Amino acid sequence: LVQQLYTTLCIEQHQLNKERELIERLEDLKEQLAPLEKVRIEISRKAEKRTTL
Amino acid sequence: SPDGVRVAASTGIDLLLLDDFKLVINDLTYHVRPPKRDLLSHENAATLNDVKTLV
Repeated sequence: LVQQLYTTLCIEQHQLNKERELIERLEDLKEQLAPLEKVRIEISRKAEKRTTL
Repeated sequence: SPDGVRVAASTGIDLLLLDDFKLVINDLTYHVRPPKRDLLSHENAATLNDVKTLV
């Protein structure tokens, strides 16, 4: 039954669709980060130069 | 229930909201029609309902 239930509900497709959503949402999280990444990596590099001094 | 049958004092709301149901106040029969939100093939719903008990 569950196997008949399985195929008859395109669950395998939904399973992929589930993950495919997540990996996409993560990309969004990376996308918001890239702009504000470079600005800190300076303030890191800057606050590092003033420290290694 | 949509007919003379009355629901218990324990049926879960979602189990009730599955379909229409008349709600009776002290002197009136308000006739609720909740929004249809089952969202599952009845046969498939059945073959799952078959599983649940069978388990």
